[PDB]
Amino acid sequence: GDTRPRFLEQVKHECHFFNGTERVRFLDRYFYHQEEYVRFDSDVGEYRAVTELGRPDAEYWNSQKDLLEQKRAAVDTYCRHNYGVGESFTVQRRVYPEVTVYPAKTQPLQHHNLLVCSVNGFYPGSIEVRWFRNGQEEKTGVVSTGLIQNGDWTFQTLVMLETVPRSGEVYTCQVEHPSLTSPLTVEWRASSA
Amino acid sequence: KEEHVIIQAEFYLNPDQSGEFMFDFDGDEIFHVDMAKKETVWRLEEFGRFASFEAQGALANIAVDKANLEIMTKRSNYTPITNVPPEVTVLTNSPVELREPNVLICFIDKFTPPVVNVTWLRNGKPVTTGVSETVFLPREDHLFRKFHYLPFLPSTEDVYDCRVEHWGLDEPLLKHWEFD
Amino acid sequence: SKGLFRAAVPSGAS
Repeated sequence: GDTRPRFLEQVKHECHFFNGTERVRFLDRYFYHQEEYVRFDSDVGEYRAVTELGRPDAEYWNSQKDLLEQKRAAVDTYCRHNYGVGESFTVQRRVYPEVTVYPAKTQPLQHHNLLVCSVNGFYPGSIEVRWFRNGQEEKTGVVSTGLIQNGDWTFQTLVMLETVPRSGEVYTCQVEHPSLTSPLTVEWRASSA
Repeated sequence: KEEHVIIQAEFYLNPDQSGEFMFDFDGDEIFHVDMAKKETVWRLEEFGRFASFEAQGALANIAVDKANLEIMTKRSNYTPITNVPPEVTVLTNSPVELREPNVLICFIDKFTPPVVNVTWLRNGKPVTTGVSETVFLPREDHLFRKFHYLPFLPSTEDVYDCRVEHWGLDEPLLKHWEFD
Repeated sequence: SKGLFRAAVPSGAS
């Protein structure tokens, strides 16, 4: 309803961590709407205009030597410091997946179905989910949602298997995740339900 | 690649005079500062036991951002943001079973500017009881995303929609969900 | 045991 034009300024101060805290990169990034116009990169050591809109700021800010020294110390004073503060509840966080299996539509044997393995509530994102028919891994006919962020520090994923189920078959979904020491596995039997 | 990223994201939006300050770890929110209450709000209550943040510093950062926005608006010959309308998806927090408490999640993605109107509807009527939401989360393409939550008891009788308004949409976008 | 997140501060534009 409200059609007044909008104007947006964003600033993203980023810390990127490689190999624990052994390598850190700090990026101080300024945006006008969606477009980055100036940044400080710890791998460069000074501000650089990203668009011509940023040229005046880069020139102005690089002429202030105590500003620069402070940005140059951000890898330590800011990045490493904040990693330390949050590490116990972020880097160190692990939450178990919950696994459920169910057919997608209810229908007779010898007719095409999707078996769903739903994996829920886990943290961090890295997971692997495998389908077996009896004891052979099925890698054709696997339709997956990929990793879904729930926005509350958990993820889910749904990994579906295309089947034409026959009477005496067992299918198993197998989940591995850094919170688990041995695979979590759930079975589904080709019965009249 | 890189193990982890922490981002402190701020914005200021005119003429709405609305600002945000938040910290992000691998794409989840750690906390934000409420500009109304002027208070640090932890995404999970647990986080508050391990850490603190002086919400006043966020307020001061946003004043600089406001002042910069005035300058950049002028420097661009008053060129405004181009609306990018959201993608909306609705899913459940866990597999759906009758009478088992669950949560519908409205995931609103790839949009700007960071202003939306989001209503949960149950059978075509607005619902507020037990609902929650996040602030605007930053994306690497500099758009935003946002999540809304609705606790519910699944039934055969009910249908739900996530209703989303945004200036880049011609009409409000509804995304539907019902028990399979 | 309980630590304090530090904010980065934005610079003022030319």
